[PDB]
Amino acid sequence: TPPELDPNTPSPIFGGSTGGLLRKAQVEEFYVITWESPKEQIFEMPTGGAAIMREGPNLLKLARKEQCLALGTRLRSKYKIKYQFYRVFPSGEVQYLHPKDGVYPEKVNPGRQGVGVNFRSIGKNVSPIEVKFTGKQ
Amino acid sequence: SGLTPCKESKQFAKREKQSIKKLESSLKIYAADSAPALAINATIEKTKRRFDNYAKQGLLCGADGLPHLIVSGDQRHWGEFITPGILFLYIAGWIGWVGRSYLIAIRDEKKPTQKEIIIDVPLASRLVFRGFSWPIAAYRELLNGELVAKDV
Amino acid sequence: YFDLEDIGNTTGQWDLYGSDAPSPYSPLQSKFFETFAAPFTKRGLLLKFLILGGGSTLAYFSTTASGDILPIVKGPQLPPKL
Amino acid sequence: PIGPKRGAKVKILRQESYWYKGTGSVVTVDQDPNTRYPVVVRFNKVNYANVSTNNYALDEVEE
Amino acid sequence: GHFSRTIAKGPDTTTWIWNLHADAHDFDSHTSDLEEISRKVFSAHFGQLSIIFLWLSGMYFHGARFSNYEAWL
Amino acid sequence: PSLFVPLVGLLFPAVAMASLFLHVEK
Amino acid sequence: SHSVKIYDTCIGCTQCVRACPTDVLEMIPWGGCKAKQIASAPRTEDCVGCKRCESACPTDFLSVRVYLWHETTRSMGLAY
Amino acid sequence: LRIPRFSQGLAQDPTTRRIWFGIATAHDFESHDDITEGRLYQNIFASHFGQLAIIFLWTSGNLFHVAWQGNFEAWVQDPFHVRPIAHAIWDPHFGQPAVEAFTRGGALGPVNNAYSGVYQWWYTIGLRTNEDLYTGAIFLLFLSFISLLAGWLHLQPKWKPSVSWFKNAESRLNHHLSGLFGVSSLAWAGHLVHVAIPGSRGEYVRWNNFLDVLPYPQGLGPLLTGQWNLYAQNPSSSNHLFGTTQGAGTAILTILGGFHPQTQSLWLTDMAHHHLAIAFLFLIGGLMYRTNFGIGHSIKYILEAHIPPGGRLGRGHKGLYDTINNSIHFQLGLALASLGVITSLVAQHMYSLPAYAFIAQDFTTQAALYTHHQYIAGFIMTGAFAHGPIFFIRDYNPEQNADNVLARMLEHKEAIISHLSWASLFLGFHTLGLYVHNDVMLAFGTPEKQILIEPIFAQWIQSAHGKTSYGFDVLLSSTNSPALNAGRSIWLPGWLNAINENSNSLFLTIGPGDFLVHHAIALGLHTTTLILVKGALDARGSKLMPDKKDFGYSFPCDGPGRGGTCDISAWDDFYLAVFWMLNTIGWVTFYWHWKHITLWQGNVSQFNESSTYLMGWLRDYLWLNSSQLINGYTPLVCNSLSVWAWMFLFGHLVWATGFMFLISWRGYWQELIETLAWAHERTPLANLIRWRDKPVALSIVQARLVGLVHFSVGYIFTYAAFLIASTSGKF
Ligand code: CLA
Ligand code: CLA
Ligand code: CLA
Ligand code: CLA
Ligand code: CLA
Ligand code: CLA
Ligand SMILES: CC1=C(/C=C/C(C)=C/C=C/C(C)=C\C=C\C=C(C)\C=C\C=C(C)\C=C\C2=C(C)CCCC2(C)C)C(C)(C)CCC1
Ligand SMILES: CC1=C(C/C=C(\C)CCC[C@H](C)CCC[C@H](C)CCCC(C)C)C(=O)c2ccccc2C1=O
Ligand code: SF4
Ligand code: SF4
Repeated sequence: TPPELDPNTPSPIFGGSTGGLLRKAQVEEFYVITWESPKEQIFEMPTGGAAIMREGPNLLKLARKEQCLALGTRLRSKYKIKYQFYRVFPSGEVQYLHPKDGVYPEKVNPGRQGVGVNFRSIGKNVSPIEVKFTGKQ
Repeated sequence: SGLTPCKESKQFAKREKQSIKKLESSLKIYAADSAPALAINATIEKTKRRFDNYAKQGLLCGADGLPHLIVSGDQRHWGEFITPGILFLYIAGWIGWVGRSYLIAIRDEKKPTQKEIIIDVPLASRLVFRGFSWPIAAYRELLNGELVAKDV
Repeated sequence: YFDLEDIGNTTGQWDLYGSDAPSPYSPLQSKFFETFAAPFTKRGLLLKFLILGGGSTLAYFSTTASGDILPIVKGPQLPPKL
Repeated sequence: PIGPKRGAKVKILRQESYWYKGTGSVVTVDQDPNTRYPVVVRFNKVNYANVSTNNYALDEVEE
Repeated sequence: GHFSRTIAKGPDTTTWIWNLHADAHDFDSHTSDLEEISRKVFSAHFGQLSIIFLWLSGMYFHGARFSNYEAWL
Repeated sequence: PSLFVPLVGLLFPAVAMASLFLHVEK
Repeated sequence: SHSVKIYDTCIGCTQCVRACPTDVLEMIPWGGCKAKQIASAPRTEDCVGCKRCESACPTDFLSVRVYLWHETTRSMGLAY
Repeated sequence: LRIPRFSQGLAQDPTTRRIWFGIATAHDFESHDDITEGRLYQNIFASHFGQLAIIFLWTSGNLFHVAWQGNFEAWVQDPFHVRPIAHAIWDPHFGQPAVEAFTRGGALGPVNNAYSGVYQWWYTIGLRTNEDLYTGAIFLLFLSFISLLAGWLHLQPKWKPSVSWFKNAESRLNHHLSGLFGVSSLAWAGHLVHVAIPGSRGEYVRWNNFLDVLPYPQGLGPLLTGQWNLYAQNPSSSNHLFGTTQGAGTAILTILGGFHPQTQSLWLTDMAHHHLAIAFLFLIGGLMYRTNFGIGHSIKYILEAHIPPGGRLGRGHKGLYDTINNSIHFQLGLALASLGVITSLVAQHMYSLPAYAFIAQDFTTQAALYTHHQYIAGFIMTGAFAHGPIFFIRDYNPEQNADNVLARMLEHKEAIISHLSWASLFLGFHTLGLYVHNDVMLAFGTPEKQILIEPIFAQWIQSAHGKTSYGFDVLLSSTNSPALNAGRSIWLPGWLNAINENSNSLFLTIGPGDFLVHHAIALGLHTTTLILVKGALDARGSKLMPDKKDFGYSFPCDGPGRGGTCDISAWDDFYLAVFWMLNTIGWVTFYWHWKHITLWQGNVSQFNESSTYLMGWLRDYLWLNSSQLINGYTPLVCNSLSVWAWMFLFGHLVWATGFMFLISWRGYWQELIETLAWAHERTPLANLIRWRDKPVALSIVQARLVGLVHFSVGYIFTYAAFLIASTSGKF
């Protein structure tokens, strides 16, 4: 799948809060989320309250990644809305995470790679052993 | 047993007199013929009576002037622990045996937990008296008083 | 509305709040201070000078007439059993 | 068609199961060789997670 | 849980018993019907007033038969 | 004599706390 | 960061994924169960370690296990 | 990169968590990065020399201050009517009334009254001058150095030992028994007969004359000839003045038993004889196991051979040798267990059998020492039960221990735990029951209706020891038996004199009040053991968490899933037991102190009646003895007990502070700090400064610790403030 990319989009109406980005964004990382609304609706917005959704591309910048998903998972419910978020970084860069595969993680997809799958089954783990590793490899 | 019996005790005897004088001090302000009067005097006779009974039944009484129970098993003082103890275990087992007998009868069929929160089954068919002879559970022991699922 | 990957700074609170002031200076009296405050500007050298300045505390306590270090005198209590 | 009947009672041998040495009734047993754990089992008592069923490996005793 | 059918359902653990009392007065968790709730709490206030009223009756009664109020007067 | 040492027992925390602070932030 | 593992005792009910708020897990084609799916833990970097995934697992004991390891800002859940 | 260097995963923590955890894991060598069994063993061995260096330095300072700021000499000349001095006080905050009140013991300045009993100890062994104390301080300072020298020496490659060397157990036992125990005891018996005993009699035998002064009139011959009774012909007279050559015998080895009547302490001749006696058993015993000479035993094989046929212990102790020798947690838990037991054995035998001169009359010191060691013994026991689980999790090999006595404990663990529950539930239901019952009638004004069970079993033991109180007619106090006549004078006449002493603490009189408390203590023991073994047997896992083995000894939890899993680790079970341990020792020390301060006042009658109901404890013990304490500093005056009144309140404050970390939990505090992090950022003149470590709430396990530390510190300090002051005030 090819990541779509985000360039410029308008931000939803809100007026400000004290739960926004703070320094971490400047020096480590900050996460942005994009979704399209068929109507200028009203959504809760985590770390604050009441913001108008807007109609169009809709671009929002948040922190922790998790804040974006919470909004996104609420965005998929209530309103039938598709969404995507990325990790901006401080020096440009384009890291796109979620959906990623382009199909939701909960929905099985054809070529993902297992990563950290144990075909032993739990309870068959060993006991140390002063060697490196913990046995739940 | 440095204690000398409540009969030849001067402290335990003194303690009796001390308690009733205080009670007598109270009735002086109510005037006999009155309610608080008997209640005080009824309390006094009970006081005399319990002091009287304790000396009868034995009871050794320490230097402090209060009865000390002997649970060594001494035949002279069996009524102080063993005989009440035998009576307790009897009722203690009886309860234990009746309760166990209940949960067993419930388990087959029905919704077992239904019977536990609500028991519109009283003593089941007739389970209570089964405790009159609980000690015969010794014979339940030689058969299957215990389940063989875990260990022996 | 205004996010620009080009400048990551304005995007964040990178900007100095208007409390910054990069304006002119202060009177020439500085020429004096710069001369006499120089030995304390070195760092590390100053760290040491202040710690060894703790030699003052030793001097001040070795010699101190009015701190309670005397009974002044009394006849002490025995006292519960002597 | 494989080891355990449909209505047979079975003793669990997992060691990590809530019903480690207990007994339970089997729902059914899938026949796909691919399946690591078929032999679904019902239990009278639930575990700390309020589930009554679980799928097990072929290794167990009957009764 | 008497209040709710699934809640009432059946008991499998002792936790059910503790839950039963914990959410006994939690009227807005038994229904989403505002009218049903409001009707519930309004009646509940009556039941309250009865208890405090009974409470008062015992205070006056005890003052009459089991007190020395006259003597204190 | 004994009025010189309990303060160096307090110069020492100043020195120790300073050094350790430099050690832990490095 | 935190260490998460998936076990073949899984049955592919996908509840561990739906529970995760940081998107650490995902479903994978497999031949081990009737669902023919299995959980995966690719993005452990975003894992906070809250064990929401474990409280959704229906397998007799967890098919997904979270082992709290080294702490990072992401794992610490810091927004500052 | 950063601290901790031994843990890279810890060092990369951006938060304040790294500084905390870096400190709390410094001694956990096995968890350090790139740890090897070689590095593990000689880190401990080097850390061992470090501990010895501290002890010797600590003991050196004690000998120093007493020689420099303590009278001692003034104390020696009148041990009864002078107060020992620990050290001088120097505090700028002191007001003039303070410097006033604390000037005691004939000192030029304010000092602290020593309650460690070092004066009695040092005086009894033969220290008479300040000069002697200095030479000891210098010698200990020197001993403290060569310990560090050895520590540094074996860290060097050309002197470092192999792990196998450490695992040669057969030879380490042979030396420790024969040398470390035997010889050192033998050497002490030498100091006793050369210096302590003659110093006691009146002669000053020191380095400049010990070579020319016979310890006994007759030569060393009688020992070598075989006739050793000659060392007991002329013992010290009963009416003997210590440090005075009055009524002083010649014998250096006796068995008199009982106490030296003036000092109320055990005879030095008995002790010189005691250590000599025990040295031998240790000396012969240290030759049991095989080393390099072709004779001796094999521990392994003895463990292997001990298999009872026909069940019921299974493989017995096979492979158990290697399980212990390969696991130093087993060894430590086994060591703490033994040490913890005899630590109480010290406490019990040192108040009943005072070893030092004029220590029995120092009531504040006697109470302090007992209370001291019981809490020390307490914590040690919780450690033996703590390294137990750690052994199971980190070093236990189930297969190598197949069906042996150790592996049989895990397979019937539900049996041990449930009966400990029963025994705990039994004791608690009745001990509390009998108490509350007794309080009811005294409230109702009818104390003759109480349940006062006479401890007739224990009183039967007392009569069996020689006490002629009660009518029991048992051994050592009966009419015909092999037991008492086996006395053959010797110990019995001097000892039977000592047991029927109404003054000493040697076998006090016990009654109904002593019955209830002993059950309370029994309740405290069982419950504490219940918590500790349950943590051990479920350390590798339960049914709520079968893979607890995979998470280690200490982890926060396993989450709110499956109903909730708070405090499920073996570490937390320890942490819960520490509370119960403090309660148990608390009851023990309460019981010891109250019964003694009533005895010391010549009023045991108050204890015998007030100890049977719980209001008596709180009023006649807690309330009654607090008056002088809480008036250490008054809105009118200021006493010498002002330190203890302040510390008493101090202990309350630390104690209540722990409650915060134990009740309130992390998620509240973390969210609170997050608001404070926002604040600091948005506050002018403060923006210029930034933190290098991210501010975070303490961890879940850290808080349980920090809270327990506060709880324990305040627990100790409060009672310490009360134990000393209340006893010191009245004396
Ligand atoms: C104006 C009065 C008022 C009213 C009408 C309510 C009503 C309600 N509350 Mg609220 N509450 C109140 C005051 C009130 N509260 C106050 C002053 C506090 C602060 C203490 C609280 C704290 C509180 C909490 C934390 C919760 C509620 C909850 C609720 C809801 C259901 C809970 C329930 O059924 O009770 C259940 C009753 C019990 C579980 C009985 C418990 C046993 C009691 C506490 C022992 C009392 C001891 C007794 C007085 C003395 C000892 C006697 C003994 C020795 C025999 C219900 C809407 C719950 C909710 O979720 O809201 C929807 C909820 O969790 N309340
Ligand atoms: C021979 C004695 C001995 C030895 C050699 C060890 C050795 C060890 N223990 Mg063990 N322990 C012991 C006795 C011993 N213990 C006893 C008697 C107990 C009962 C309490 C314990 C309970 C115990 C627990 C619960 C744990 C250990 C652990 C450990 C290991 C790492 C400890 C560490 O570095 O953390 C660092 C230690 C500190 C940073 C100590 C500072 C904190 C304490 C509270 C300071 C003292 C209190 C306070 C500061 C006093 C100030 C008051 C002030 C007002 C005056 C290490 C092998 C740990 C382990 O094995 O890892 C898995 C572990 O969790 N021990
Ligand atoms: C706030 C008020 C206050 C203060 C600041 C002090 C301060 C002091 N008191 Mg005073 N005291 C006070 C109130 C106070 N006291 C009150 C109200 C009373 C009752 C009237 C007393 C009664 C009293 C007595 C009887 C004595 C003192 C003594 C002392 C001195 C301790 C000697 C020393 O520093 O050695 C070293 C300091 C310590 C050993 C403290 C270590 C404890 C820490 C917390 C634990 C270990 C930390 C650990 C290693 C972590 C490492 C970090 C570190 C390296 C930075 C010190 C000057 C003693 C003295 O005069 O000294 C000769 C003395 O004997 N005080
Ligand atoms: C004669 C030979 C000899 C001797 C004297 C020692 C002595 C010692 N060894 Mg070594 N060892 C030896 C041979 C020997 N070893 C051999 C052949 C090997 C293997 C090949 C080892 C391997 C070894 C290891 C690995 C270690 C030691 C350690 C120790 C020290 C133990 C810690 C301690 O000081 O407490 C000594 C205890 C006592 C002196 C008394 C015994 C305890 C009783 C119960 C106390 C009660 C006494 C009394 C009633 C109370 C009096 C109190 C009063 C005085 C106030 C001790 C100095 C440890 C260490 O390094 O030191 C810290 C340790 O790590 N040894
Ligand atoms: C399991 C509970 C338990 C525990 C841990 C203890 C522990 C202790 N007891 Mg207590 N004791 C108990 C129960 C217990 N006792 C009971 C039920 C009684 C009768 C009331 C006594 C009477 C008693 C006396 C007179 C004395 C002690 C003393 C002591 C201390 C010394 C050891 C001893 O002799 O006791 C021996 C304990 C037993 C022989 C009983 C073992 C536990 C059994 C299995 C409980 C069930 C027995 C059952 C009720 C018998 C039925 C009675 C009858 C109907 C046949 C020690 C702290 C002595 C002490 O130091 O006083 C301060 C002391 O003199 N105990
Ligand atoms: C007695 C124990 C104790 C103490 C001292 C505190 C103290 C505090 N709590 Mg706590 N709490 C406690 C028990 C305690 N709590 C318990 C048992 C619970 C369970 C319910 C709680 C639950 C709780 C909650 C939910 C909260 C607090 C909060 C607070 C803080 C309020 C702000 C403040 O006053 O700062 C001032 C500090 C003091 C008054 C303490 C004494 C200060 C000393 C005297 C001065 C400094 C001494 C000296 C300079 C130290 C240097 C010596 C050197 C050697 C180190 C304060 C630190 C709140 C908070 O976070 O702040 C808003 C808060 O939200 N507490
Ligand atoms: C005599 C006496 C005494 C003693 C006692 C003793 C010491 C004993 C014992 C004992 C013992 C040591 C016992 C044991 C055991 C065991 C076991 C092993 C058990 C069991 C059981 C069971 C099984 C039960 C069951 C049941 C029943 C039957 C009833 C109900 C309940 C149930 C149901 C639960 C004294 C002297 C104290 C007192 C006096 C008297
Ligand atoms: C107050 C509190 C905090 C906040 C505590 C913090 C932030 C600790 C910071 C303490 C400050 C730095 C002062 C402490 C000074 C100490 C005397 C440390 C001395 C230095 C060395 C001896 C270590 C928690 O994080 C917490 C977590 C879980 C349960 C309960 C609680 C809890 O009660
Ligand atoms: S612990 Fe939390 S972040 Fe980690 S996999 Fe589970 S749900 Fe996702
Ligand atoms: S909860 Fe367990 S069975 Fe379900 S998808 Fe996740 S790992 Fe698989």
